[PDB]
Amino acid sequence: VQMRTTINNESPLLLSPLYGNDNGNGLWWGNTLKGAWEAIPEDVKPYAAIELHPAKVCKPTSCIPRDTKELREWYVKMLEEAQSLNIPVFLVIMSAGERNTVPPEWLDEQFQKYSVLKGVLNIENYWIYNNQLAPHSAKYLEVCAKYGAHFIWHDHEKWFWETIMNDPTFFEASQKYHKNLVLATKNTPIRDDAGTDSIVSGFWLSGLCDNWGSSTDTWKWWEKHYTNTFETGRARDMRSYASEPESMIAMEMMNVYTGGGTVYNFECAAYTFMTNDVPTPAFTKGIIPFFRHAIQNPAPSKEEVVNRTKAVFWNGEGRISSLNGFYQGLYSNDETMPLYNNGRYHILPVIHEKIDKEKISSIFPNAKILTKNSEELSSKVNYLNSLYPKLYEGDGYAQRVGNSWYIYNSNANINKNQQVMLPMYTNNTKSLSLDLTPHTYAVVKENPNNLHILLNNYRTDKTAMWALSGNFDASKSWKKEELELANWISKNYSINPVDNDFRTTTLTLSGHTGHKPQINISGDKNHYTYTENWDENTHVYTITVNHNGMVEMSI
Repeated sequence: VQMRTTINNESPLLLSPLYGNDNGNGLWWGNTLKGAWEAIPEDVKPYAAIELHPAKVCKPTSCIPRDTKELREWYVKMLEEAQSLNIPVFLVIMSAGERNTVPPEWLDEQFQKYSVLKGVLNIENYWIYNNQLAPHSAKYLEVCAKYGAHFIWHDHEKWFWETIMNDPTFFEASQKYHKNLVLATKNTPIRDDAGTDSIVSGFWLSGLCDNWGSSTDTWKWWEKHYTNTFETGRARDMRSYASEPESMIAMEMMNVYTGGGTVYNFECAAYTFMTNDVPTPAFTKGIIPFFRHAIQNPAPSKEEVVNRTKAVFWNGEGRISSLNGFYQGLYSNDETMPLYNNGRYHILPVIHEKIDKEKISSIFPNAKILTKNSEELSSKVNYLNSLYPKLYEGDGYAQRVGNSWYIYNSNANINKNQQVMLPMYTNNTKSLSLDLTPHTYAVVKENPNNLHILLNNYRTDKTAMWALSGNFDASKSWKKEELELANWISKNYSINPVDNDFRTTTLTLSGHTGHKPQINISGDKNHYTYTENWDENTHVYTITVNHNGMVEMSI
């Protein structure tokens, strides 16, 4: 059977979600299916699909998809509309512990009837686990495999993922139907961010799913009690989910991309996608630019990830869920939030206990296998440092990925700059330094005879939204107050974004071989300025870029 969607490093997948209303045209946030697909740029469409979440159609609880006549009617309504418009869709059929979801036979019928039906999603169970979720998922995965479709499971936490893959039914189904399975993170619950990346990407490296990825959830900002950027002492509300910096959404995608991930999903869609069929700046200037990067520059392949791996942690003699400082001193000081401090070790794979040690040796013949009982963990950092050399200086995040550096400022909600000094691997220049304000990322690619540099620091000022009068408490999710916020977004944030405050990224090329570089530079229109400086004696070129948005250069 031919796959309904081609998903791999050369063909990643962007999911954009719509939500059922038990009223009106059947969709929340003023959106339509036609408008959702209109929002997807033409170059992105071959690598995109629309997620259909029944949301308020579900009864008794919004978003919990208990099988009902109204649920099936809604799925069919949306399938009919998508088929008429040739829009690729995935249905959310499992969430939040629901045991009585649509029958596999019903899903089988829908695959037969609708060529636009590309697969299904199970989303969010870490707070409401039960022993039916893994077996039910296994049965739906089998149906997916019959039709060349994908089963996409978004979930989180070390103990949780350990538990799922210990299920004999799901472990067996994963081994058979890995082609049709995508396992993915969902960092809403502000715990275990580093461990979850390690385990989920570890499943992919272990051959249990052919793709992994993420649901990048701006509700984390609300969970943290954060408000306007850098602000303390204000009560959280729904405006918090519209307050994670736009470029920081892209930095979360970078963690997935550089780890070999290939599937990207997002919440909360009022901020991250569209309201009233008007796409948001977080979508157009945050998610889309990074996803375009991922289309144009394939992520590391499985074999590239295997070959750069110097050590793995195997859960076979005690599990990573029982080592709650593991990532301290290595690359995450704070597993409640997604940003990494250090790129030196990449994402360190965690291999599940159900994979035999002999199999690990087979997959990673050159890697050290660490376990909880490894003597070396008595000096964990020194030992891993003996395997992964130090590649740069400074306090920013930098990761070497083939012939590129992937870089960001790792401060989520503290207004402090970071610097990196990056040795270079070609004689285009000897070293490259960056001074980066918060919510700035960079990618530097070394071609044989030029450097290509991407900068992006896009962050709108959220002050206006936070200044509004009204009740926007999260208790009004799925109610009129939430729609008021969505309406305001469509007329303020999305059409007059407050994005004219520029911040400075300073790029210094030391030992740039020839004479004054002649730069080729472009960027978001009206959103950058720059000054150049060349020292002919020291062969140092400096470009000072003042920007709020994307800037690209070839040197």
